[PDB]
This record gives sequence, structure tokens and C-alpha cells, in this order.
Amino acid sequence: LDFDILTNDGTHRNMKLLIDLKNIFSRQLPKMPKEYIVKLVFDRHHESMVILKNKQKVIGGICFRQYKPQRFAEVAFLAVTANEQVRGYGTRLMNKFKDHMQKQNIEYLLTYADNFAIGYFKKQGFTKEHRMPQEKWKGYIKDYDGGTLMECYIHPYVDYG
Amino acid sequence: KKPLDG
Ligand SMILES: CC(C)(COP(=O)(O)OP(=O)(O)OC[C@H]1O[C@@H](n2cnc3c(N)ncnc32)[C@H](O)[C@@H]1OP(=O)(O)O)[C@@H](O)C(=O)NCCC(=O)NCCS
Repeated sequence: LDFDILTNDGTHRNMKLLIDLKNIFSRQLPKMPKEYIVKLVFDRHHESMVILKNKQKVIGGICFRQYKPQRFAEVAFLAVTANEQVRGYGTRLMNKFKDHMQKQNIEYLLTYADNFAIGYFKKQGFTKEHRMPQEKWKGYIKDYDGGTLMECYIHPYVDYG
Repeated sequence: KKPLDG
């Protein structure tokens, strides 16, 4: 059970894992155009941290994009495969993600959420009220009126993990 | 992050 960063480096090994992850995303996020998930998962700007069981099996993951200069990252997709849910993996993944983001000198996590997800992200520490200057993400993160923008502050020395 | 009533 490892939580590794996975990126499109063009190798058969990583590529397969990214596809497996992409397939989990689509099955777990039916309202999302599959081709859209594909585009973000394999683009130059996005990265994926995956939950790997004994070295060759993706059971979950989180695809995100860092805006280094700005020191914030947007969560694009998050999911755990059906037969592995309710085992605490999704929470350990988020914890692992925040710890990694902290080491990456990232100050805030932003993610759009809707319906049930808002409550889920509140449990992970995300809030509707942003302490981060709005003009910091404006122009980098698309502004959608139909979605609730949520943020999680990553304190430099709070232990997430 | 589509999650509509998931
Ligand atoms: C959100 C998600 C990653 C959580 O992963 P997980 O491995 O199941 O997470 P955890 O078990 O650690 O989650 C803990 C909570 O989720 C609830 N949960 C997750 N899947 C569930 C299911 N199928 N049935 C009932 N409860 C479920 C747990 O009951 C628990 O409630 P609590 O926080 O009050 O104790 C997973 O449900 C998923 O892939 N969902 C579909 C995709 C999605 O909506 N992603 C986020 C938005 S893009």
C-alpha cells in the first residue's frame, strides 16, 4: 500500500497506471466527460498521486495541478475504486496529499465541489470562506458561478499525515 | 470534481 506521485513520463509502466487511474475517475465521476478527464490527467501541468497496492495496482488517486509561483494547487479529480471504498483509503490519500503539498511549499489547496462533495471536503478541512486573496487565483483558476470554490490552508508545520 | 449527489 504505497502513495506515489505519478506523472506522464511516457513509459509503459507509468502510462498504464495513469490510464487505470483515469478509468477509476470516469467510473466514479459519471457526470464528467471521459475525454475531459483524459485531457487533464495526461497534460503537462497536472500530476497524480496514486494509492498502489503491492506494486502494480491502482485503487485510488488524486489528480492535481500546482501553480508554483502562486503557491497554491487545484484538485482536479479524486477517487477510490468501488470495491475499495469505506476502508479509510480516501482519507489517508488526502492526508498524504497535504503532507506532500506542504513539502512542495504549497500554501493553499483549492477545489470546486458540488452537492455531497462540499460536505466531504469540509471533513478534510476545506472551507467555503477563503483566507487566501481572491486576486491570487483569479486568472489562473477558472471562476465558475455554478460551483462552490473551497480552500484548505496548508500551515508550514502542522502535521498532516 | 463533478460529485453531484454521488
Ligand atoms: C470521495 C472518495 C475518494 C472517498 O474515498 P474512501 O476510500 O471511500 O474514503 P473514506 O472511507 O476514508 O471516506 C470517509 C467517509 O466517506 C464515506 N463513504 C465513502 N464511500 C462510501 C460508500 N460507497 N458508501 C457509504 N459511505 C461512503 C464514509 O462512510 C465516511 O463517512 P465519515 O467521513 O463521516 O466517517 C470516494 O467516495 C469516491 O471515489 N467517490 C466518488 C468520486 C468523488 O465523489 N470524488 C470526490 C469529488 S471529485
